[PDB]
Amino acid sequence: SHRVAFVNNFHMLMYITTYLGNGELPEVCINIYRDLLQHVRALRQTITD
Amino acid sequence: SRVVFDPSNPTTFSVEAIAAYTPVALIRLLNASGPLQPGHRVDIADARSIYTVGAAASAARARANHNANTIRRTAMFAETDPMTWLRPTVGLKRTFNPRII
Amino acid sequence: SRVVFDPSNPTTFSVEAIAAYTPVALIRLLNASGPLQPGHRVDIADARSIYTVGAAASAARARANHNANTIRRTAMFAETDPMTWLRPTVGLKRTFNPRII
Amino acid sequence: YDETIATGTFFYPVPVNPLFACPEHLASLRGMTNARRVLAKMVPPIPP
Repeated sequence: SHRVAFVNNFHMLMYITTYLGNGELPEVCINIYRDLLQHVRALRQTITD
Repeated sequence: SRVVFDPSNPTTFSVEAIAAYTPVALIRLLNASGPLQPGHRVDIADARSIYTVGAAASAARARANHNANTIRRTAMFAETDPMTWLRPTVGLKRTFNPRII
Repeated sequence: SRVVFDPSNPTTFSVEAIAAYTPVALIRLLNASGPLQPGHRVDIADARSIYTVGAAASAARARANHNANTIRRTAMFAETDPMTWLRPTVGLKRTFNPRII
Repeated sequence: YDETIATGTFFYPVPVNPLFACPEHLASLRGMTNARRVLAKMVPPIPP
């Protein structure tokens, strides 16, 4: 259905990005997770800015 | 034997001897009629937990039988090595298949 | 023999006789307990360096074994030729397979 | 957040630039407290 999963917990996307970050999953889901992480980091950077 | 009707019968001692698939088929056939006269005054949920550790023992037996062809698992993290002073240590991602031959 | 427990035992003299895979398996099974009473007062990291040159020698041994089917390597740069005056000289890009037959 | 390999196993931070500084890579160094992190977050750590 072209849908990402395991979004409920915060301690799931970090594990996914740290372990399944070399190409185990298709290029799309890993990119979605990376974009989410980058957005959260940009929010933190705005706070400190 | 494991007869869930009288709650004094089911215990982890017998579930270990029982296999993995047959208890599921066993519980399926047994009728709803459970004799009220026998009953654990010890928080019958303990017998439920006893059923869990029993099924866990049954599952462990199935894996032990399955362990004939698998590969020995190692540590998936670093820093776990008897003599790290010789050479560094790394984990391992379990992305394999246990089939050997 | 190579016994890393007593630091005087492991040396490159025996590691060469040891194969390539077995020392990795050897170091893995040895326990963490290393007798403090024996010890190289000579910068034990030299024994680490000795361990490196020993593993390098073992790799060279497996190399000569694999070299039975490989192709002889040549110069990858120019200007390297006994009589360049006859004809020019070129290198070679190592983009082949050592498999022969 | 990569526990597969130990931090600082083969690398250790030692930057000398106001440009190539790293307020985060210092976690790979040994003996790092919270006080040293907040101090390095503002002032770029460059050895004299």
